[PDB]
This record gives sequence, C-alpha cells and structure tokens, in this order.
Amino acid sequence: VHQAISPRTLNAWVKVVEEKAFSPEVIPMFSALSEGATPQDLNTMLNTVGGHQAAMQMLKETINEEAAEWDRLHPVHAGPIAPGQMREPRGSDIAGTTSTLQEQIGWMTHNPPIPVGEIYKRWIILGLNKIVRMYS
Amino acid sequence: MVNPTVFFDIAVDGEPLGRVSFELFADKVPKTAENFRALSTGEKGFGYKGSCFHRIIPGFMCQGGDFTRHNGTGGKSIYGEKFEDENFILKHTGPGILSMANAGPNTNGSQFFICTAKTEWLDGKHVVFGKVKEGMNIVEAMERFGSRNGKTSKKITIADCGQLE
Repeated sequence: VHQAISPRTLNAWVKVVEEKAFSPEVIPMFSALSEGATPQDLNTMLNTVGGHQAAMQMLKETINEEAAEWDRLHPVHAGPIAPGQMREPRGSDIAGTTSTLQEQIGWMTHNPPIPVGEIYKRWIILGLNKIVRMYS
Repeated sequence: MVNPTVFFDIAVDGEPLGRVSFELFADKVPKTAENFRALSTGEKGFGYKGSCFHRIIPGFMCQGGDFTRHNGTGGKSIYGEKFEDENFILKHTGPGILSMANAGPNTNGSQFFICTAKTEWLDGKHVVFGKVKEGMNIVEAMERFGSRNGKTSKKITIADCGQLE
C-alpha cells in the first residue's frame, strides 16, 4: 500500500525546524517522524523546509557525497533488465532523484529487501549531524 | 563482403552443444560490429574463446562476453576503454537479435546478449548490431540451462569462435 506521509507529520516536522535553530533534538525528531518513509516521502519532508539555505546546502552536499560513495561500492552488473525484475538502485535512485515511487516500493518490498528508505535516511541523518554541529 | 559473419561453438560443461553463426551489421554500426568480430577471432590477444554465458533467462535472452570476470561486472572492448552507443537505428524485433549488454548509456565493453523473444522495450537502450544466421536452435537449447534470475544450471561456454570467410 502506498500511504504518503501525512500532512499532520509534515507540519509537525516544519514546526520542529521552525522552533529550533537546528538543535540536537531535530535528529531524534526526524527519525521519529520518518518511520518507514520512502525516499519520495523523505524529500517531501526535506523540501517543505524553506529559508535555511546554508544549512540545506550542507545537507544536500552530504547526500550527494553519500550517493556517489554508494555508487563506487556497488558496481552495476551489465545487461538488459528483464520484465518484472528490477534494476540495481543507484545513489540518485536511493535519493529519489532518478527513481519513481513505484520503483522505490519495489526495492523496499523485495525479498531480500534493499531498504532504500532506511539507507537514504541514514545519509540524511549524517547531514543533519553536520548541521547541528555547525549551528549547535 | 561488407557485413562479416562470425561463429561460436558452444559447449555445455565441456560437451559440444552446437554452432551459432551471426551476421554483423557493419554497414549500420561499424564500430560495434568490429569490436565483436575481433573479440571473436582472438586477434587482439584476448576475447571470447573460453568465456561463458553467465546470464540466461528463458524467454528473454542469453548474455555473455564477460571474459574478464565471468559475472556481468567485467568485460573490455578493443578500443582500450568503454565505447559510445554508436546509434539505435536497428530494433530488437525478435529471436536472434544480437545486441550490446551495457551498464548505462555509452558503456559498451565486450558484453552482449542474444534475444530469444521480441524485446521492443530495449530499443534505444542497447545497440543492436547483428543477428543469428545459423543455429537459432542451439540458442534455444542454451535457454534450457537458464532460470528466472539468469543463473545457469551448467557451464555454457564458447568452446571456440572466429570469423567465417
């Protein structure tokens, strides 16, 4: 079932960001609010944050570094993709830039799973830590 | 002779299965056709003789040419680096189509696949560059050793290969 992140959860997120100047609490708050999120939902959460450009850029940079690093440890296998099976996720696909919601669930539902939502979420959390470090 | 003809002699766990011949469309995709020809003759000092089809999905295709790693992450062209997709003029119209296996645009190496069905959805993503002339029933035999995810039940090698005429 595709159940998008609720508007209730987004304004709570916004409220947190609004109310903190990126204080350490925004981290457990983010993980508590992104439970089972697809990359698509994670970006929605992140793009609702406006007006903190310098911090957002630091966060973007961390994701981008981590997506590249994922690519380099996960060499693609060559060949054509057969009906039904899925492509191998790239860094940009993990971050939802190059991938659809269908594909994201595809990867997360798979057995064995490739938990793109949890992977991307680990990278966000690393960005967020750099942010709270700078701003305290 | 503009379009060269090459052959594979296929063996299954060492036992001769049969011959597959291909016409290479040098008149539409010269660079791709030449890569494949020279890798089949062994004239650059490496190429397909002895390699295996690592990925066989019945009703889709048979993939090979990974002569360096044998798994899909290897391969190497004759140009000293991965080469550009030459064009997408030719389509994947049915069984017998010979096309490049790649890992993304402009990543041509030595991997390739032989279609065992119509695979129209591949058009514009893989460079078609030839077609089986003899031995499609040898290709159909190769399909019996594949599976849903491509793993083979026995080792399907190119026991020998070369150019004809």
